[PDB]
Amino acid sequence: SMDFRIGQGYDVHQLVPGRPLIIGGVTIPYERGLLGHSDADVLLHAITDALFGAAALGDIGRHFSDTDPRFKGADSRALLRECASRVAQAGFAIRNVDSTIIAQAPKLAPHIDAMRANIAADLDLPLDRVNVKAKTNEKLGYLGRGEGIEAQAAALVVRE
Amino acid sequence: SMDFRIGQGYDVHQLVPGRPLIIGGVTIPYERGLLGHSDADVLLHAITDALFGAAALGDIGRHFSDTDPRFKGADSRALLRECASRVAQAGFAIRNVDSTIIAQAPKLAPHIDAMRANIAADLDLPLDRVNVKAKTNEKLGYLGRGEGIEAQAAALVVRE
Amino acid sequence: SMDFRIGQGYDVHQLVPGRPLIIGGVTIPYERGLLGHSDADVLLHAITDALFGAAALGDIGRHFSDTDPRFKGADSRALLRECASRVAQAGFAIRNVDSTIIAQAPKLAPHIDAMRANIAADLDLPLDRVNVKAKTNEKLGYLGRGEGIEAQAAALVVRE
Ligand SMILES: CC(C)NC(=O)Nc1nnc(S(N)(=O)=O)s1
Ligand SMILES: CC(C)NC(=O)Nc1nnc(S(N)(=O)=O)s1
Ligand SMILES: CC(C)NC(=O)Nc1nnc(S(N)(=O)=O)s1
Ligand SMILES: [Zn+2]
Ligand SMILES: [Zn+2]
Ligand SMILES: [Zn+2]
Repeated sequence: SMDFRIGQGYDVHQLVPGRPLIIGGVTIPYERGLLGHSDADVLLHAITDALFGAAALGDIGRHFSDTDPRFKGADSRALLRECASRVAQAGFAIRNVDSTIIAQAPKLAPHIDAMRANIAADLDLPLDRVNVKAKTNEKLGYLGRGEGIEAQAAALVVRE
Repeated sequence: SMDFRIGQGYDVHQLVPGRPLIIGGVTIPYERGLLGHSDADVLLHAITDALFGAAALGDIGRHFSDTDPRFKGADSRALLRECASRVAQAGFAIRNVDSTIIAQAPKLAPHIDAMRANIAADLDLPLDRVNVKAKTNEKLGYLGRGEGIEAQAAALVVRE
Repeated sequence: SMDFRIGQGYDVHQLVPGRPLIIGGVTIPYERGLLGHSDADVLLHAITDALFGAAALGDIGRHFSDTDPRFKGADSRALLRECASRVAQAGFAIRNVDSTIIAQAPKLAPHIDAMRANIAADLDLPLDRVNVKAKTNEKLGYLGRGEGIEAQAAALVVRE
């Protein structure tokens, strides 16, 4: 009941024209979107990595081919749910998730609660155990220039 | 007694002429200082965000910046104290904080213990539950060119 | 048995021709290697810092100076083992480590189990409490251009 473990995750994707902008499962109106083989949901990927890492199950690349042509455009919420299923199968219950999105644009405040609800649904958690934070990079670097979006995540689990 | 939660925080600010350099509440001699509407204490901001995240209370931007009369002109220590108040209000106790400052200059080593003492006082924690680390970015990127200073933080809390 | 603490770590080193590439104690064939005073093992440095952080013992630069004769010529595994000894003597047992390497190249997945094996040995941990993840920076910034490699780490300990 006290075999706790922590995990941490990081991800970044380029912002490009002609792609949907999907963050935290939310399709956000914007002239650009994130580039990747999947739907490129940088927030869900970072959380997925934190969960695999807390369970010592490797990482998102190990579990989900980023090159399989059948999976082009994959829904990263389906990947997050399969991650959670494998973490559970390994014997772990999720206690909480925290995360940060770093972007110059668009404004993410109107979308954060929806992201939180998506993640909570996918992890079978109440809202009070999931947190999504959003901020800019204060004009510095490629994030300041709006060339990509970063996400960070932390997860606490317990082996039952 | 076992409802633990983790949070993670990140912040960065530009280094600019004509501002005092204040990190972890410590005024450090230096020809530049951090830019922000606040006093731009990047370390206290990262710790603040980690604490809000561990309590699933959102983030520093949702708590502090509507030109709220109580917080205009507030320094980052007052805001850290208020964050800790709101964490307690939600029924959480803080168990520990860890953090890293990334800066090419100036030398922060002589100031680390004063930062730790300031954070401990603001969070009503013993010293042995607060840690601050500092390193350079090996001359890489905007941190490496001395254009900004980054802070990272992790916090463990428990819902009593 | 319930005095849990969390720590976090970060490191980066430049990647240029002329030095071997050593990560997690593994020598990896590559046309470039990491620059630093010791062996520049960016992954072990980040994990070392997360462990000192969780124990609130400061950081790797305060424990292992480049000037101290005791550690002249010590490689990063020797430093990691001494870190673990100090964490133990401060009264903490390590519960788990998670980490991420960010590099555009080479492919690190073939070397992950070797890194995990080295880390678990140095920390006297079962293999299923040590995790290493690896991903690219999607061609963004100095990491995306192959000009350096970053590592992030998270550690959970408990005071015994
Ligand atoms: C296309 C889907 C099924 N597979 C997928 O998305 N795999 C990934 N592997 N690493 C990633 S990362 N580095 O962007 O978090 S996403
Ligand atoms: C001036 C005070 C009252 N308000 C304030 O400091 N608000 C912030 N919002 N985000 C921040 S961050 N992203 O630089 O940590 S600081
Ligand atoms: C040369 C050995 C004995 N000492 C050593 O390597 N100390 C460090 N201090 N900071 C580091 S960092 N910033 O690259 O993680 S490594
Ligand atoms: Zn991704
Ligand atoms: Zn800030
Ligand atoms: Zn290093």
